[PDB]
Amino acid sequence: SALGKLQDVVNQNAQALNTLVKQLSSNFGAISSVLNDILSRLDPPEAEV
Amino acid sequence: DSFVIRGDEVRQIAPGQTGKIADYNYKLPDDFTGCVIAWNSNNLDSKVG
Repeated sequence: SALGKLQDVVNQNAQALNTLVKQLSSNFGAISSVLNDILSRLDPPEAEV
Repeated sequence: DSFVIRGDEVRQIAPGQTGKIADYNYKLPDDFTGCVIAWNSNNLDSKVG
């Protein structure tokens, strides 16, 4: 536990990157979290919305 | 642009619309700017035969 100062930087960087990557799995109000699903099921006028 | 269509197909004359007449006969751009005017012509374009 002597090297906590150096380990913390790595831990925070890894957590930030993991959170950024995991943010792609949210709808944000849309029907689906993958745009391929939207573009292959609905017409442009609300697919673009 | 002027033409004559069926009564049920007037809703298909609009940007981002899919249907029998929009796909194969007359297609409107998605960024269309302008006006659409439509009126019934059962008095001149109808014959008993």
